[PDB]
Amino acid sequence: GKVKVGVNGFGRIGRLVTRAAFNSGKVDIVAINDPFIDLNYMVYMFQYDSTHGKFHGTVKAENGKLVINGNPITIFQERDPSKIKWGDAGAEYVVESTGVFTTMEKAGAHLQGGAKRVIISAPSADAPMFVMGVNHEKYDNSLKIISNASCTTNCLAPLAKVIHDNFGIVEGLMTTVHAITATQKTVDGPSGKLWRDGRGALQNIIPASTGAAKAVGKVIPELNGKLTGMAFRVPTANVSVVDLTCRLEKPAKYDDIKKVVKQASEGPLKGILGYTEHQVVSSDFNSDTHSSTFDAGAGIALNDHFVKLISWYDNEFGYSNRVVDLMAHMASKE
Amino acid sequence: KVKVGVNGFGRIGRLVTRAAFNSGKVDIVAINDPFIDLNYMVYMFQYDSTHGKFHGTVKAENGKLVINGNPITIFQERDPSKIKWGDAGAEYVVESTGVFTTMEKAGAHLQGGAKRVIISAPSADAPMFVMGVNHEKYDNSLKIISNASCTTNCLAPLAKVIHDNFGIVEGLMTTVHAITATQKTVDGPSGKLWRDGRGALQNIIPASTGAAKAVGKVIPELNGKLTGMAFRVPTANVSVVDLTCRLEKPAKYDDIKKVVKQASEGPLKGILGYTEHQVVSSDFNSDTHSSTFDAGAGIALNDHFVKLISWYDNEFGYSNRVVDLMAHMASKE
Amino acid sequence: SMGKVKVGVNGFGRIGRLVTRAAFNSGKVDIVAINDPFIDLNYMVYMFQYDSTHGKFHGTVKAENGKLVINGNPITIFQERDPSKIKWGDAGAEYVVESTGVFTTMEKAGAHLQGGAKRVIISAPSADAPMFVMGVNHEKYDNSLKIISNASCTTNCLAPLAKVIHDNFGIVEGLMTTVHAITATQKTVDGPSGKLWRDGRGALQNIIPASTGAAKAVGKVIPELNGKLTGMAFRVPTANVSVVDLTCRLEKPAKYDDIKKVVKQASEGPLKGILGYTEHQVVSSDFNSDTHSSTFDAGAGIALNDHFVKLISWYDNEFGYSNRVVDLMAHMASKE
Amino acid sequence: KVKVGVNGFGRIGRLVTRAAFNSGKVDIVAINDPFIDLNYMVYMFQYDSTHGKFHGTVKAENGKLVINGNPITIFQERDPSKIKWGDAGAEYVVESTGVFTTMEKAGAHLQGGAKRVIISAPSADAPMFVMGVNHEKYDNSLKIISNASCTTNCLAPLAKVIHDNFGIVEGLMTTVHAITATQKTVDGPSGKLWRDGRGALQNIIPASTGAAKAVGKVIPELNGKLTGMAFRVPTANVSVVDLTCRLEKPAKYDDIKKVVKQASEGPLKGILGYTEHQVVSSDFNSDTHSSTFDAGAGIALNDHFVKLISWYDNEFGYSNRVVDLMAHMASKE
Ligand SMILES: NC(=O)c1ccc[n+]([C@@H]2O[C@H](COP(=O)([O-])OP(=O)(O)OC[C@H]3O[C@@H](n4cnc5c(N)ncnc54)[C@H](O)[C@@H]3O)[C@@H](O)[C@H]2O)c1
Ligand SMILES: NC(=O)c1ccc[n+]([C@@H]2O[C@H](COP(=O)([O-])OP(=O)(O)OC[C@H]3O[C@@H](n4cnc5c(N)ncnc54)[C@H](O)[C@@H]3O)[C@@H](O)[C@H]2O)c1
Ligand SMILES: NC(=O)c1ccc[n+]([C@H]2O[C@@H](COP(=O)([O-])OP(=O)(O)OC[C@H]3O[C@@H](n4cnc5c(N)ncnc54)[C@H](O)[C@@H]3O)[C@@H](O)[C@@H]2O)c1
Ligand SMILES: NC(=O)c1ccc[n+]([C@H]2O[C@@H](COP(=O)([O-])OP(=O)(O)OC[C@H]3O[C@@H](n4cnc5c(N)ncnc54)[C@H](O)[C@@H]3O)[C@@H](O)[C@H]2O)c1
Ligand SMILES: *[C@](O)([C@H](C)CCc1occc1C)[C@@]1(O)[C@H]2[C@@H](CC[C@@H]2C)[C@H](C)[C@]2(O)OC[C@H](C)C[C@]12O
Ligand SMILES: [Cl-]
Ligand SMILES: [Cl-]
Ligand SMILES: [Cl-]
Ligand SMILES: [Cl-]
Ligand SMILES: [Cl-]
Ligand SMILES: [Zn+2]
Ligand SMILES: [Zn+2]
Ligand SMILES: [Zn+2]
Ligand SMILES: [Zn+2]
Ligand SMILES: [Zn+2]
Ligand SMILES: [Zn+2]
Ligand SMILES: [Zn+2]
Repeated sequence: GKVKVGVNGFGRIGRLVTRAAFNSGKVDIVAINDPFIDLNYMVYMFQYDSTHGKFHGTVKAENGKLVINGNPITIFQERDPSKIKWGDAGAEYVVESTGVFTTMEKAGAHLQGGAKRVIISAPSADAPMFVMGVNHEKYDNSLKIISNASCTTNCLAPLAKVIHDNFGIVEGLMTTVHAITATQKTVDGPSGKLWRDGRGALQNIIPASTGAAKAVGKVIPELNGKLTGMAFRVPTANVSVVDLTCRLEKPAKYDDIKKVVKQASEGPLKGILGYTEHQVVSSDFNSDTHSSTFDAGAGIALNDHFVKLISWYDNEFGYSNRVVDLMAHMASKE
Repeated sequence: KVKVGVNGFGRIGRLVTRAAFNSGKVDIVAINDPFIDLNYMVYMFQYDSTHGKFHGTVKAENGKLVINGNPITIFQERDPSKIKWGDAGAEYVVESTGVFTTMEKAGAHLQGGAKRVIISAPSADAPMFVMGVNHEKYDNSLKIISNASCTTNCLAPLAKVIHDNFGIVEGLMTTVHAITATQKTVDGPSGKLWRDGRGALQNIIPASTGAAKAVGKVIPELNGKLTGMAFRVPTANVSVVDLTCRLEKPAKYDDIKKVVKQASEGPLKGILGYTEHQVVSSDFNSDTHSSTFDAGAGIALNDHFVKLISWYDNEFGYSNRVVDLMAHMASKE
Repeated sequence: SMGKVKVGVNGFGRIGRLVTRAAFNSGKVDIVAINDPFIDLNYMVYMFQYDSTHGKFHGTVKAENGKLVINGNPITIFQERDPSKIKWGDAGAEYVVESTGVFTTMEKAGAHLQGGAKRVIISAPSADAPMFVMGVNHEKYDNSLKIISNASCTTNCLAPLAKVIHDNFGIVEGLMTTVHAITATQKTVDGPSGKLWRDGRGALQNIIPASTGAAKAVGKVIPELNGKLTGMAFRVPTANVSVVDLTCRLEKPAKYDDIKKVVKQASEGPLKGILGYTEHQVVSSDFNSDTHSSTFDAGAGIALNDHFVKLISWYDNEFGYSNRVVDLMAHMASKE
Repeated sequence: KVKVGVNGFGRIGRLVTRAAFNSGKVDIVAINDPFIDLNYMVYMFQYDSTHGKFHGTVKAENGKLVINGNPITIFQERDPSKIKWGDAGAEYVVESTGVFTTMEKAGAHLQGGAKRVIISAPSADAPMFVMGVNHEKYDNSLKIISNASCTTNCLAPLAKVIHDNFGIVEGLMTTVHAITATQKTVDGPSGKLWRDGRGALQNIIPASTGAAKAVGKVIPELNGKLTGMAFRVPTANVSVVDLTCRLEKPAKYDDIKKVVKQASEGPLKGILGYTEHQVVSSDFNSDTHSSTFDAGAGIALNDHFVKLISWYDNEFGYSNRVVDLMAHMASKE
């Protein structure tokens, strides 16, 4: 009954999707491809995690396979995704978590080796994009190549849904203060396409472009063209925050806003959108599996139509859990 | 050159003194700090993790601190009232401690025979200035005055240009702020401000700030039209303001760029910077601007609703302003 | 006569909170009272519940009827600056953990006896109290000793390793560096530290050399090494976990594989839980929340020759030490 | 002044260039990087998170990089053997890419008409030099050489003074070293060196290093008598050496201080520094010494067994030594 899954790119997201799948039992990981991490290295990289701690389970190399909690995983080492024998390994869905194959054309290479469906762990220029709790019911069986959007979109869209559903968003500008990621550099280094992203990640606050707010208008079509934003990368290793400045169509007191977010967090968006009035800081959300946790005490309203709302997200662990949730929902529809 | 005294030799005290000797706009003659003896003052002024070693000379001679060959008198006097300023020849005096922010508690410097007191911080009830915005509203009647905060000094110059040209209907500000001395290394006690106790290396920390409201006190027309909040992040210096605002008259982003650029080259030269370069925070380390507009970092949704980004070295910009203020108060004497 | 000793904690800080956490996790002692004039009851709930380094408390914690209630156990809360005025006896606290950092002499720590505590355990080195390292000299504790010290995090890392090396090969002389995480004594940005100037400098920006008596202290808990060790520290910008680097000359020849064998044997037997052993390609975060006093890193050390070696051992300076405070108190209880 | 080509405009190539223009000791006339276009070189050279904005001018002009008014020929060759150094007039080439560290690979620059190559890293086969210690062993027969590492350049000058005066029987070195470009921001792949893949911001990371053993090549009397290891820690620049050594002759700590201080003022001036100040790592940012002995930080167990501490700006000290080595080579012809 559980869908069998293959992971392309055993990185932060590849490893934590694997970790999430084994922790939740919602899907079964049967194959991993990563040309830059051999089998014995995968054991080490999966077992020890600077951010989320040692894996709670067993991992070893046995008979040329990676065995997680007694479950053997076929390991591939292919640079070219069209050459990965997913079908032979029994992988039905492929998580595409390399960062380099994000178009439907590129991600579609996995169909050549026998995958049935591909879930891109990032925004896509052209794939249908999903955020669990917001538009995952728009998924249908005709969609072989889909995107789970970004961490930032998965934080903003559940909050935006609640605000838009209750009061309407006329227009919104978003900032995300975002943890450093593997794309950044330790010291000033080369990033020919994006100069600021080459600058030393430990030393700097680094402004960066993001399509994450615009993307919310693709997962919530009524908000198409009504949102945009940007990011600052800062020197923390995990956990990020969204700051949405928006104008509301209908007036809302800040306590009205709190009430509808809290109600959504306790009912239909349970496990997706969280709600806190605690005096939280970023490390309080390390390994928190929500997509989005609204911080009641941190936001501020100028008036009943113009507000700044704050939501936290563990950019690694919330998203990884969402990738697994999406695949479980896809499988239920087969 | 007016002759100046400093109460506290903390980051602002030291950096005002540094700015005073580097600019040569004013001239320091006295300092007071109980948690800090003369020999220790030499070391704290000479070496600085953030801004580097002082360019010049500093020594203890005859019980005075001597900077670039200039003797300075050193009080230890635990109570501001008890501060023999006039003795030392301190015309104006900078209140850098920030537990004497009110006008009464900081009136105390008048008791010691000091003429006029520039406070290095927001005040509940004193007249706040920001150079380039409302300093031309200083006349001689004024004693205890405020130079506002670092963040207000970043936000107000940009707000002035944007309001002057397009009108700000309303705005909400975020500052992403480097760590400060009020934060803790590891989770520790901050009983009035619990989030501020949490370890500063490990955390993004949301914080209240009155800086955006305060803009409405130096720019009366923006009173009640701005508020905001902050995030403390684990960098050692240089902060950024993110102002999201709704404009009355429509403005293409290229028009916003044009007016900010004009202002930076003209009347706000030295105060409001303008760049289109692909900058990051450390590029503004020891930059003496109040506010530098980052053209490439900002983003418009439409002609009425825009997000504008401005950098400030929270330590250094402000310190230079406190000196600039005194040079300008000296020309009004 | 004495069963599970009841404990009071003076100073609810990193160590006071994590000793509390260790006591509830291990069950070895019962925390019945806490004193901190800088953290009121509602604030204690928050500071205990959420921890940047070690994560949310796995249990329940709340305030009710003026008590702190942890895992349903009510704890009496005091707010006294002067330790002679804390009513430990009325609250049922028998041993007191003196974890403020400002009462480390037998005379200052002994203030707790005035309010009815029976014994005091100073969570730091002491100029005059008997000092103990679990696994090394705790069996030298006797019930005549009412005020004692559990030494420092660093001494608890070095001593168990120094014991094994000395016992097997003989240490002629040794010099130790500890590369140590930042602590609450340091500053976020350059600020005043009148007696220790370097310690005022910004903790996030700098490597900061600091004196430490931790190596010299090993010669007090292992008398045969008296005057044979000393060392120093560098503070670096990590929030927790530290490492000891011991360079020593050995009396008998020791191949590195022999050193590894005897450490592994000690870690598996008499020093189990105290001294660990690994050959894994570890880094500091791998020991976050690790309860060992000392984990020998086989791959990180290096021998110049059979008599001159550099040995590396990791320690969670918060969590290893806090567990050791609990362990020592339960040992003390067993000897009443 | 000898004319110099720089292969690779990473951190070393950039700071060698900066050292060259700052000191004036050599004339940079060409730079090769296949990966980094001219406009991007301007940006990478002008702005530096660690050392600040370049003190001077830099611009693109007529297809050349122009620094302080000096045009520099820019190449974009993947294959070192194809770089036309001769046509650009580059006599010596600094091989700073990190991937051409053997004599076979480094020697490709000679095919394009370079006369000598200086590898800005340890080499498995090129002779290694440390200025102040064995640079007088350089001779005109040596067409391809190495300037060793930043750590060897720190340890060797201190080891030389101690050995010369007291004799080193045996020594073990630890270096607590700032992060570098080879590390990762979060846990990532490093297949030959698993610990070095782990997040550099989060971790103390132990690493093997031949830097201490290498001292036995530049000081042959110490062959087999020194080794050590490194800890990478989350600071962005400046490192420190901790040398634990047994001495043949007795030495009071105060005798150690005297001989290091004399060395710092005489033959090793500018190379080996000496301080009794209460320094921390940031006090050495942009310091051009190879090695600064920290008198206050070290400790003696006895007259024969000591721990000595010496700071080094791994970037700036080393880059200045590459320039100084080239000036010394130029002095021989
Ligand atoms: N905070 C986050 O990291 C985050 C959150 C949500 C989504 N994502 C997205 O998920 C993707 C991966 O994110 P990440 O942080 O884990 O980066 P990452 O660098 O850790 O992932 C790359 C991994 O895939 C492997 N890989 C690289 N090229 C490959 C190839 N050609 N074939 C197979 N494997 C290859 C890498 O060696 C590495 O193990 C990115 O698109 C990223 O933006 C990231
Ligand atoms: N890595 C470590 O933190 C570590 C490891 C081993 C031992 N120790 C030792 O344990 C002691 C505490 O270490 P720490 O890191 O937790 O420091 P800390 O600052 O976190 O502990 C101080 C706590 O006690 C409270 N306190 C202060 N003065 C008090 C008083 N007069 N009465 C009652 N309570 C008071 C503080 O408000 C604070 O809550 C120190 O001596 C320290 O060196 C610390
Ligand atoms: N001893 C060795 O065997 C060895 C091995 C690897 C690296 N290294 C050396 O690297 C040194 C300096 O490092 P850094 O901190 O400046 O690193 P860096 O990454 O900042 O500089 C490397 C630069 O070389 C450039 N580069 C890469 N390939 C190139 C090519 N084919 N042609 C021209 N340029 C190219 C890159 O653009 C990059 O900017 C030392 O760490 C170390 O000595 C040495
Ligand atoms: N409105 C506000 O936001 C607010 C609130 C409180 C304080 N403050 C002030 O506090 C300062 C913080 O800036 P900082 O970086 O200089 O902090 P800081 O900690 O470095 O400044 C304190 C310095 O003054 C010295 N000092 C302390 N008490 C003193 C006294 N009674 N008399 C004389 N000197 C004393 C300190 O020992 C220290 O050297 C102001 O810049 C300002 O922020 C402002
Ligand atoms: C220094 O820093 C060392 C050698 C890095 C690693 C190391 O430290 C001690 C022992 C080892 C093996 C450098 O690599 C510098 C590099 C950039 C930063 C980095 C820390 C400088 C500028 C360097 O010159 O590159 C050449 C080299 C091998 C050494 C180097 O100094
Ligand atoms: Cl865990
Ligand atoms: Cl309009
Ligand atoms: Cl936990
Ligand atoms: Cl400079
Ligand atoms: Cl002797
Ligand atoms: Zn309305
Ligand atoms: Zn300077
Ligand atoms: Zn004027
Ligand atoms: Zn022997
Ligand atoms: Zn026992
Ligand atoms: Zn001196
Ligand atoms: Zn010479």
